[PDB]
Amino acid sequence: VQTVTLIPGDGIGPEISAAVMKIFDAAKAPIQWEERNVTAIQWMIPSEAKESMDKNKMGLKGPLKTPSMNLLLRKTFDLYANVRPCVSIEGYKTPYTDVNIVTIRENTEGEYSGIEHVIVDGVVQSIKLITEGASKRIAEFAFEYARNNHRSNVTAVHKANIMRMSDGLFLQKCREVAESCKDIKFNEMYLDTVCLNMVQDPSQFDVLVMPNLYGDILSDLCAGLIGGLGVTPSGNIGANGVAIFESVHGTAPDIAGKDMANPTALLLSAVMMLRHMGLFDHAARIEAACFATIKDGKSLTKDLGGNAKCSDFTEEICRRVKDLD
Amino acid sequence: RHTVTMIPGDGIGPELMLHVKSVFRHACVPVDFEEVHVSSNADEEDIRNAIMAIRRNRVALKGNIETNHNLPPSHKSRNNILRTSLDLYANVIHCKSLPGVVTRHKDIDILIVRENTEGEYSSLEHESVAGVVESLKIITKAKSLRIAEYAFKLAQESGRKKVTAVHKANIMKLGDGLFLQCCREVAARYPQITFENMIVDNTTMQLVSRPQQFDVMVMPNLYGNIVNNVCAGLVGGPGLVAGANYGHVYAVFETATRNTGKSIANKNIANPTATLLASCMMLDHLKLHSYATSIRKAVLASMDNENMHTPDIGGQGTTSEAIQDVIRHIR
Ligand SMILES: Nc1ncnc2c1ncn2[C@@H]1O[C@H](COP(=O)(O)OP(=O)(O)OP(=O)(O)O)[C@@H](O)[C@H]1O
Ligand SMILES: Nc1ncnc2c1ncn2[C@@H]1O[C@H](COP(=O)(O)OP(=O)(O)OP(=O)(O)O)[C@@H](O)[C@H]1O
Ligand SMILES: [Mg+2]
Ligand SMILES: [Mg+2]
Repeated sequence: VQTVTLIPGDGIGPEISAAVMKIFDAAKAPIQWEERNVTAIQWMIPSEAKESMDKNKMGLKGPLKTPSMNLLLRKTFDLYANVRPCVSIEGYKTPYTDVNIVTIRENTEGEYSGIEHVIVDGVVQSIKLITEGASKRIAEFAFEYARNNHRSNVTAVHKANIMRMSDGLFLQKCREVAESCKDIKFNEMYLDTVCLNMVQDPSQFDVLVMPNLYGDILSDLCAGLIGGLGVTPSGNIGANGVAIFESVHGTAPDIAGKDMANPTALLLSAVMMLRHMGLFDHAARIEAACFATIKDGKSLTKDLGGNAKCSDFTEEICRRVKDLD
Repeated sequence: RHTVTMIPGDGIGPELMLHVKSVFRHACVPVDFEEVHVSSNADEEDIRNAIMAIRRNRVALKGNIETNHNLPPSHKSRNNILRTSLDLYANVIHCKSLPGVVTRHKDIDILIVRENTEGEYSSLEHESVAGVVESLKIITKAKSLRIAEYAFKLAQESGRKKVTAVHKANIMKLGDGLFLQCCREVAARYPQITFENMIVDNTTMQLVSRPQQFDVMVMPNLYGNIVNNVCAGLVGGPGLVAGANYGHVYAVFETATRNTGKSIANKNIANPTATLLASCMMLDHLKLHSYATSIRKAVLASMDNENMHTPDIGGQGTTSEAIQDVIRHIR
């Protein structure tokens, strides 16, 4: 019965972290929370935060106010793999009803190398960095994620026609990991064609692995297909077994205390958190109680349709997860 | 009579160029196509003569030349080479809902102006040490001003209202920031046009949920690749949307999404709409407006008949049956 590092964050952060705790309790999840505050100090996150996370190795983070701290946390824990599973939600109607895609995004380098130069006045160079090391690393994670989540297909998304040496190396390491993991079927597709096909028939895609900027964009595109950042879970995998699962929506200060928030997204990142450890059944039941709540449509928060308060939403999940085996 | 360079390209290019000729013949278009081919040869002799032919005719229609991305970096995309050599700095596509092609969204009417020579497409890479590769995205003031001037002039001249610059300046502060700043400089001279900006990630999210909010969109090279394909997909796919590539003196017309279609070539199923509409845009550019309009309205009217649709838009008809209906409607 391990414990997690909880980071409620700001604005609506506490509210939804309260909602997630009450639901994990009603499910009797072997999980209690060690609240901790990350804030830029001295530049670093407080020592009491880095210590809990190196101890428990599992974190659940809500929205922070606006050095970027998700940049700070990434470098601090070597968070090299951003993972966003997107599943259409029964009860939350978007024009895309058959989405089940996991974007797997290299999170350390690529177009986000931090290196730009003014070469001469009016002429700027931004460096895209692709290394054999980090590319192999994110490919191995992609294939490992596919196995452990019973995913049939992985697609490398690239522009090696245009960026031959950089995207080509990324591809070449995806190819190598593929030929040692033939139980998962591997293919390659151009970023623009993935984009073209995604908005027509998203059901054709399974697991997508790609370098940093493409993953940055595509994960938001996919989330737009299923309803937005209010409902989308996210997890970041780091070195030495760390993993932080997170909201990716705003802090919503304009409703920050008024008990109208939607906790769905943080909850599904928590479900994702549980699955990462291995408490599958607790994850399955919490997930099911959430999906059934939105499907039922009686307790919809104001961002998902109906005029129900945040705790009436939380309570219904509570009731339904107590009545499920 | 005008002489126009025609580059058939790969995949479905050749077969669709034959149908452009049939349509042009039946319409008695005063245009002669002068054909240049581009092989897969590592030697740039082919791509180099196609450039000289466009420099001479000033106007071209082209299919997509396949790029083999397993070849060494010295073997560069022939499409990019041609774009850059002729300095066709504006890629312009118009994605508009077709009432006869029903998709998940309607009321879409988006003009995308994409910087077409710079950015992520500069072909500058190296390996300092083994396994460490750098690619150099180049953004310049001169080219960003140029593309922003184009987008605002187009917005004003076609009676549009809003220009949205699409960028990643929050992360690429110096490069995308320069591009954004050049848009702002031009915006100051078009006070009748609303100027807004939006990060490329959020833009894709808004396109799949409320694409009606967008009017004119201007952006550097790779973001334009992404937004072009998202918008084309939203209005029914790659078989429908024409693209233009404009420089100061030259102009090359193509299909918006620049696809070879190798896997459907030589099966009489490719959608000819985008190629045909591209050939009309070329006709307008040649000031052969009455021809352009005759062909375009026949092409657009054929779209209202679901019996004419090819499989890419949910139909069963062949290419030649679609061409037959277009030609029957040119009168
Ligand atoms: N979990 C949530 N539940 C309900 N509404 C939310 C939630 N998260 C965000 N919102 C709503 O969406 C917006 C949240 O955006 P937020 O202010 O957090 O940042 P953002 O819009 O992504 O960026 P910025 O801070 O620049 O506006 C608010 O209008 C808020 O009401
Ligand atoms: N004019 C067209 N009519 C019908 N389908 C098209 C047309 N142009 C492009 N497509 C389709 O758009 C997609 C993107 O084109 P692309 O050039 O990657 O095709 P391809 O070379 O056939 O790819 P693959 O060999 O992997 O199927 C393909 O599915 C192609 O079939
Ligand atoms: Mg993103
Ligand atoms: Mg192509």
